[PDB]
Amino acid sequence: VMNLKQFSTYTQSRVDQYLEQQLSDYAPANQLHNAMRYSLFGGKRIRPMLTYASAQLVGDISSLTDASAAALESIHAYSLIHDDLPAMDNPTCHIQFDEATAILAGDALQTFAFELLSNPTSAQPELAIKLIQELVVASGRNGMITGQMIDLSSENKNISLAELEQMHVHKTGALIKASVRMGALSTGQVKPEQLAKLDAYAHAIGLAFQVQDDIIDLTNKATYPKLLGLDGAKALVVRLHEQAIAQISEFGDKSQPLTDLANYIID
Amino acid sequence: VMNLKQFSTYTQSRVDQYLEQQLSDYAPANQLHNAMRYSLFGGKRIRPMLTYASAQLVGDISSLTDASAAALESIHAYSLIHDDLPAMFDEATAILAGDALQTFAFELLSNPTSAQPELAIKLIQELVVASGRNGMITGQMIDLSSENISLAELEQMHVHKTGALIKASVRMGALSTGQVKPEQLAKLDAYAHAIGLAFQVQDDIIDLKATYPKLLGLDGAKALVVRLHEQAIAQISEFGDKSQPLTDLANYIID
Ligand SMILES: [Cl-]
Repeated sequence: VMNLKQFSTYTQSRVDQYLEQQLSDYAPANQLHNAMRYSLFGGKRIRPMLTYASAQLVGDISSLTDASAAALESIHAYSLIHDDLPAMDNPTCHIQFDEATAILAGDALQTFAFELLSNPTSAQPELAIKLIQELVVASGRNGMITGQMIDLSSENKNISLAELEQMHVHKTGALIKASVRMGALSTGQVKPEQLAKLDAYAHAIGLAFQVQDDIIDLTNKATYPKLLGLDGAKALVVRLHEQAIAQISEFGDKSQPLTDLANYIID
Repeated sequence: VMNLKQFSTYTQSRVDQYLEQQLSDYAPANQLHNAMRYSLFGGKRIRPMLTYASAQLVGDISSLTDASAAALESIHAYSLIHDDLPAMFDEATAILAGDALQTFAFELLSNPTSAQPELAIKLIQELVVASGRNGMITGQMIDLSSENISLAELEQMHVHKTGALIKASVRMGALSTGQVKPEQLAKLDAYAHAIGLAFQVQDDIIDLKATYPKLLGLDGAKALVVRLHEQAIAQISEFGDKSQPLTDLANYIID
């Protein structure tokens, strides 16, 4: 089994080459592709890493694992471009190009995610449809976008711990969960019990990194240290970390990447 | 048997009720859903109409025809929101609503049906090719990187920006029946190509920088439109009365 250094190198190289190959040349789209590529290519590929790690846990990395990892990275990349837009937050894609270009590159990166998952080379349509459903629920009104919406609508108010958790679970939690769920599903071998453990793993890790982030900033608006005290936020990170690892303990050596990734993502 | 007014009323109420029902309630998304619904509802619903009409040409309207018509309308609706942005509620909401309407189009197509998943994947592929880097978005990008171009360049822009979704509508409609044959798709492609071009020529004529009337004269351009409309009809007339909706739609898209 790969240690974290090797596993991150392997999966980053793997998803990067695959994205490059699938983003096929198309002359009318030259300008569009330039902007798309500028955004897809830095970043640490956390979501691809989780996807490949989960596939490895329960079976073997497959063509649909590549499609999932790449689709998830495309969704993530699109969300970052649209998030840097002046109307939201604020060299970014709209700085290097313009705002109009960044908007279209984001839109196209979303469509590319679905292109990745519906490639004709796949002969597993029922599984592809399932992965598409997974991505839809994580990325749209049931997930990521609703989280961004909540974040925007909450910027003047001070929200409760429950509201803060709800916001993060949608805004960043859902795609993290889609990563482990889709990875495992893409093997064609995952059992419902394994998927439930991965759910809980992902939930814990997703929240823990947001809590840890607020703790890091500490060294107006709602944060975990303000809601729980610095001590309470630190304890929560430790508890979530322990919970995440406990969910995958019974898998043995195959769980090492997910264990290593827990520490890395959290910090 | 149905006339256009009737077909329009039938399809618009049908796609609107399907959209409303499929956009299921979800409390955390309340604000987002408000924005989406505000965008999803006026409009002529040309793409749904083409989808249902194309399904009727070759077979029976099915639940996948509904998903298709609704998915196409959500793509079109998101594209209008993003098109209206200053760079081209409030601005941040509009961006998110557009993004969510795109995801909702894929929700619609991937929702459980009785149909084979192979067909659902095909429909998704058609929507992808029409909407993304291979179609609509590249059309919009070309339009941006253009503010003096030739007819050929203008044509290319329109074929992507507008033509691709029109073609997707007729292709997805027929495919969604589960009964389309390849030669029928080739005919629908030719129909879409003809009406799409006729629309652009007519769009140059109305208005009276490369244009069709500059090339051919006003009479020459008018003649070409009548010709393209006839070509579009010629692709579908062999289906008899089943071709009525697409026939009426051709008369109507060309104004
Ligand atoms: Cl299905």
